[PDB]
Amino acid sequence: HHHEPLILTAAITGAETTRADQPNLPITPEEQAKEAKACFEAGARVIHLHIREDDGRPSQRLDRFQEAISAIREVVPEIIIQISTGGAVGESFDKRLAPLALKPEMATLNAGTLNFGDDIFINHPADIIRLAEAFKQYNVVPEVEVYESGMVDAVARLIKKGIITQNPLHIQFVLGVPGGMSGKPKNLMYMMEHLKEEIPTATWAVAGIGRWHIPTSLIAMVTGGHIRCGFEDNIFYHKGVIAESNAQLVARLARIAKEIGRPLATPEQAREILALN
Amino acid sequence: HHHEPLILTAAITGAETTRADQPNLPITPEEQAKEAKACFEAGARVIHLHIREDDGRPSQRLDRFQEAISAIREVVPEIIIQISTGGAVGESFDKRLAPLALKPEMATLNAGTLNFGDDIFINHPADIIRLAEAFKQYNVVPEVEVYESGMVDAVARLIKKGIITQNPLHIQFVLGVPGGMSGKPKNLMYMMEHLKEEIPTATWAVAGIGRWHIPTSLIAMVTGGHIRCGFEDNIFYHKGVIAESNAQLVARLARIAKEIGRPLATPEQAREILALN
Amino acid sequence: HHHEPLILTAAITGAETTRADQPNLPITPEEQAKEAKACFEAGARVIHLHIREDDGRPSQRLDRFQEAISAIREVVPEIIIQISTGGAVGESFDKRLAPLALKPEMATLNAGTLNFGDDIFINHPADIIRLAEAFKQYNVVPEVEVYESGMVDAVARLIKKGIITQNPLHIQFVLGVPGGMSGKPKNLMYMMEHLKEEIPTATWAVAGIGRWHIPTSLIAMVTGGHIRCGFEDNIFYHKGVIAESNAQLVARLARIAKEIGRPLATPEQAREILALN
Amino acid sequence: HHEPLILTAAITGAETTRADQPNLPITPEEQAKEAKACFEAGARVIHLHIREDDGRPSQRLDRFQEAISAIREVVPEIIIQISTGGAVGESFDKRLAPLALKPEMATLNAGTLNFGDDIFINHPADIIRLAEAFKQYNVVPEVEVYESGMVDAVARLIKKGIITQNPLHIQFVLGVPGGMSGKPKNLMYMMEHLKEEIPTATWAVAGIGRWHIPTSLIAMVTGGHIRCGFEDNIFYHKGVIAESNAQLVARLARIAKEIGRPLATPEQAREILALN
Ligand SMILES: C[C@H](N)CC(=O)CC(=O)O
Ligand SMILES: C[C@H](N)CC(=O)CC(=O)O
Ligand SMILES: C[C@H](N)CC(=O)CC(=O)O
Ligand SMILES: C[C@H](N)CC(=O)CC(=O)O
Ligand SMILES: [Mg+2]
Ligand SMILES: [Zn+2]
Ligand SMILES: [Zn+2]
Ligand SMILES: [Zn+2]
Ligand SMILES: [Zn+2]
Repeated sequence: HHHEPLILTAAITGAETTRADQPNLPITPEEQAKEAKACFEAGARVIHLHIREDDGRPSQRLDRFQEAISAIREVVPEIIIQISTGGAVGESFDKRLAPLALKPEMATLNAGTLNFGDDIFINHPADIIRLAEAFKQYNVVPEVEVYESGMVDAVARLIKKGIITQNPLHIQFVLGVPGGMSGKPKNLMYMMEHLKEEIPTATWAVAGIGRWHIPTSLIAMVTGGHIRCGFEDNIFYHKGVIAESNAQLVARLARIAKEIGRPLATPEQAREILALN
Repeated sequence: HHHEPLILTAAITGAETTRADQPNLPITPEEQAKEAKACFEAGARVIHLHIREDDGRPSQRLDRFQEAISAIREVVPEIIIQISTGGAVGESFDKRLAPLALKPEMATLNAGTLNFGDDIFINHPADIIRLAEAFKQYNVVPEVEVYESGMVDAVARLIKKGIITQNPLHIQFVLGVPGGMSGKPKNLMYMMEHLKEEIPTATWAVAGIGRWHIPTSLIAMVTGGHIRCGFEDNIFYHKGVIAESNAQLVARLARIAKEIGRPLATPEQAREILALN
Repeated sequence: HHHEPLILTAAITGAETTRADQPNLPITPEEQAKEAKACFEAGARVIHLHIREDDGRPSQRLDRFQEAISAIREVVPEIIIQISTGGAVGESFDKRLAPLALKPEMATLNAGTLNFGDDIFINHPADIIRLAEAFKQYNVVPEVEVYESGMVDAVARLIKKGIITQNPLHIQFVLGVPGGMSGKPKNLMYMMEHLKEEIPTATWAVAGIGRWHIPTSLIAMVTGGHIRCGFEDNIFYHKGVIAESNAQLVARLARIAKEIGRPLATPEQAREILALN
Repeated sequence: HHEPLILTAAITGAETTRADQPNLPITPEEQAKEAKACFEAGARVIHLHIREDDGRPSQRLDRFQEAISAIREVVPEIIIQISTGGAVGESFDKRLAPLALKPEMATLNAGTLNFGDDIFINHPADIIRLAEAFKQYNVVPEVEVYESGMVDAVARLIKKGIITQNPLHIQFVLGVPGGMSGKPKNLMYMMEHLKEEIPTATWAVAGIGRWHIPTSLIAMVTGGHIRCGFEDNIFYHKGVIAESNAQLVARLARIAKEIGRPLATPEQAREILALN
C-alpha cells in the first residue's frame, strides 16, 4: 500500500566502497555528520553506520564509533543511528559484536553465511545465536539482514526457539550481492510473499545493491516496504554517472514518494514502526 | 529493464468517465486536440481515443472520429492515434468494428468477455474473429486488450489458428476493472511472466484502473513494460484529489522516468516498437 | 500441507461429455447411483451432479434431479450430493436456479462470465446476486466456481456487501476451460496464493479439465487443496486411453493420497470441512 | 508429465546414522546390494558418498574405487555419481581428489551456506578449482544449488567459461536447515528462476526430510527429475522409518506409473544428462 509512511535508510559509508570509485564517500566522523544532516533533510530517518579510520580502512574501534555517533547526533539528534554488526568481510565476530555495548537504538543482525564476491561473509549458526542473545543483554532492537530465502526460515526457527523475541521484527532484504539473491523484481516479490508466509507480523525494507537499486526501490514504494540507499550499496545515480552525495540518492526516493503520494515517515513514526520506543 | 524506451499512452476520454466526477474530461474534438498536444509535450506518444457527443454521451459516429483524429493531427502530427473498438458497454459489435474503415495506425482488439461493473462487456468468440479479419482488411495494427489470464491463452490459440498474424504482437494488460483481474503488484508480475511463457515475442503495456494506476505504473517502469494513464482509467492525481488534466498524469510518469534514467520513446521509436513504421 | 484430510469430488456426467467419446458415461439416475456407489468406495466424498434425459440431452427438470438425488442417496447415503447450477452453456438462468428449491446439501455457484469454447458462459452480475440470495433462502452451502483471477475479487466484494455470508467459504478453481485460466502449475500456485490474500479463510478445490487433470491434482495433493475428477472434466485415464469409469479416476487419486500419507476425509470430516453440518 | 523421469537414489550421505536408520548401507557390498534394489525399483542414478566400516564419512580413493566397482558389477547400467560435497568440515583437497577416478558424473556445490549447527564451505576460489578439475578429467557435473543466489553464481561461472557443460544439470537441494525450504512456492520459484537465468539447463530436486513428498510431486508434473534416499530423508511416513532406499524409489516409480510419466531407460538418462 503506497499511503503507509515510508522509512528511508542511508547506508552512507560501508566497509567496501573506496574513494577510487566514489570520491564523495564520507570517511571521518565530521564527513559522516555532514552527510547525515543532508540525508535527514532529504528524507532519511535512519543512518546505517560503518566507521573508518582517517586512512579509509574499515574500523571496529568503540571510541571511533562513539566519535561518529556523537558527531551525527550533534547535527541531527532526531535521526535513528543503526550500527552495523556486519563490518568488513573477514572481521572477527568478537569485534563485530562489541559495539552493541554502545547501546545504540538499533543494530543489524546478519542471519546467515554466504559467498560474498571473492570471499565468504561468515555468520556461524552459534555466533548468530550469541549475537541474538547480546541484542537482548544490551537491550538493542535488531534489523535482521537476509540475503537468501533460507535465511528467512532460519530467522523463523530462531523466533520459534525464543532466541529472537523482538515483535514486530524488522527484516532487511539485501539483494544484489555477488553470491546472494539478486534484486530482480521477481525476487523482491517472492521475498515479501515468503516473509509474509513465514513471519507474518514482520516489517521489511530492501537494499538493492548496484544496478538493483532502482528496481527494488520502485517495487518497495508500492508494496508498503521501506528502502535503504547509499554509497555502501550503490555509488551511481545513473549508469556510468556517479552520485555526488548520499543525499542525492535519498532525495530522488523522497521526490518519487512525493510524486505518488506516499508520505515520508516522521522521526516519531519511524521509531513507532521500528518499535524503538 | 529500466533502460529500454518507455511508451506512454494517454486514454484521455473513455466511455464511462463523466464530467460530473471529472470536470476537466475532454469531450469535444477541440478539447481532445488541446489535451493531446499537452500530453505529447508531457511525454505521451500514443492517444487511446474514444469519442463523445457534445452532451458527453459515448459515440461511434465515423464523422466524429474523423473530426477528433483531424483535430489531434493538426496540432500534434507525430502522436500515434489509437482508436478504441471497445466503445461503451452494450454497444453493437457492428458499430464498434466500423471505425476501422478510417484506417487508423492502431486500434484496440478486446480478447474476451467479462462482467464489467453491473453489466457484461461482451466479445463473442465469432465477433473476436470477425474483428481480427477487419483489422487485416484495413491494414490496422492491433493493441490486444487482456483483462484475465485466460485471455492470453485465447490470444495464443488465435495465433496458432492463423487468425492473429501480427508479429510482434502488442498486448495491453487492463487491470483493476470490477469483474477483471486487479492491478496489485502480484498480478502484474504474474501477467508479464504468463505472457512471456505463452506468447514469447509479444510486447506489453499496462493500464491500472483507479487505485491501481500508481502500483502498475511503477512496476512497469522497472520491468520494461509500457504504461497507459488517463481519465478513461483514473480521474485522481492523489487519493481524493481529482486531477487537473490528462497531461498532469502523463507529466508525473515522465518525471519518474527521468528520475530513474529510463528514456521516453521518441515518436519514431514508439512506431518501431509497436511495428507501425 | 499433505497431511490435512483430502476431499475427492466425482463430476460423473456433466453437460458436454458424450457416450460416443466415453461409452462408460452414466446418463440415467440408476447408472449415476451405481457410479456414485463405486466412486464412494474408491474414496469420493462428493458427487458433482448434472442430470440428463434418457437420450443423453442435458436436463434442468426438478423431477429428474429428485430421481437422481434419491437413487444416489438410496445406495450411498453418506456421500455429499452437490448439484450443478451451471448446467449446459446457454441454459436460462431461471431453469439453472430452480433446483435449489430441492434443498440439496450443496450446489455450485458460478462467480463470473467467460467465453467458453465457441460460446459464452453467461453469469450476469445481477443473476449471481439472485443466485447467492437463493442459496441462503434454501439453506444450501455453495461451492463457488472461479475460472479467472478477477472472479476471486468479485466474490470478495460480494462477501464485503454481505451477499455471500458463508464462512468458511469453499472455492473451486476450474482450470483448463478454452476461454478460462489454464491448469498449468504456475496458475494453480498463483490462484491458491491469490485466494489466501483476498479471502484468507476460504477452503479450495481444483478441477483440471482434460490434459490439466494430473498437474492440478498432484499440486493440490501437497498444498492442502481438495480435488475434483470425472468424465464431466476429463474422459481419459492416460493420454489417448479412455477411462473405464469415474471410480477408476477417483481410485487413482485415493491410491496416490495413500502413497504419500495424506488421509482421505471421512464423510463426517468432509461435512465438517465444507461446513455442511 | 510425459517426458522421461530420472530417479536418483542418494543412498548413504555423510550425516545419516545407523542408529536413526538401521538400513543405512555403509560398506561397498551393502551399497551395491542397495543400488541393485534401487535400479530394479526405477532408479537410474546413484548419488554416492562412502563411509569407513565404523560409519565415519570417507574420502579414501581406494574406498571410492571399491564402492564404484561393487555397484558397477551388480548393476552396470546405473549411473554412478560421486559426491564432491562429502562431510561438512572435510578439507577441499580431499573433496576434489576422487575426480581423478574419472566417474561418469559428480556433484559440484555452487555456494556456501549454514548447514544445521555448522557451515558447509565452498569458497569461491575452491568452486573455480573444482570446476576446472571437472573439465580436465572430462567429468560431467551435477551442480548443487541450495538458494536463489547460487543460480546467479552458476550463471556467472558459465559467462566466465569456468563451467562449459551444455546442457547443464542443476539439482535444487531444498529443506536443508540454513538453505531454501522445499515448500511448493519455492520449487515453483526455483524452476522459473533457473529458466530465466540458465534457459537450457535441466533440473532435479532433492527434498530433505518433510519436503521429500511436496518436492517430488511438483517435479513429477513440471518435467523435473527427482532425488530420494537415506542421505536426505530416512522416513517413509511421518514418524515411520523407511525400510530401504529402494522402498523410497519404488513409491516414486509407482506414482509415475499411476500418472503415466515414463521412467527414463538407462540410455535416455545418459542422453538427458549428456553423459554420452
Ligand atoms: C559484508 C558486509 N560488509 C556486511 C554488511 O555491511 C552488513 C551489515 O552492515 O550488517
Ligand atoms: C468496455 C470498455 N469501455 C471498452 C474499452 O474502453 C476498451 C477499449 O477501448 O478497447
Ligand atoms: C457451463 C458449464 N458446463 C456448467 C458447469 O458444469 C459448471 C457447474 O457445474 O456449475
Ligand atoms: C554437506 C553435505 N553432506 C554435502 C553433500 O552431500 C553435497 C554433495 O553430495 O555434493
Ligand atoms: Mg461532424
Ligand atoms: Zn552494512
Ligand atoms: Zn478504451
Ligand atoms: Zn458442472
Ligand atoms: Zn551428497
